[PDB]
Amino acid sequence: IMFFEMQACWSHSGVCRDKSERNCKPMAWTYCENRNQKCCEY
Repeated sequence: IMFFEMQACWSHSGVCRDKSERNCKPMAWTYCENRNQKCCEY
């Protein structure tokens, strides 16, 4: 079941929007480098 660290938002080719981004499409299976940024579609 892994331990965490989804998948580098890049590994799948996505984007990182402010955690409080009112316009961020949750992109499962993937994480970011910024503990404050989110990994969304684009």
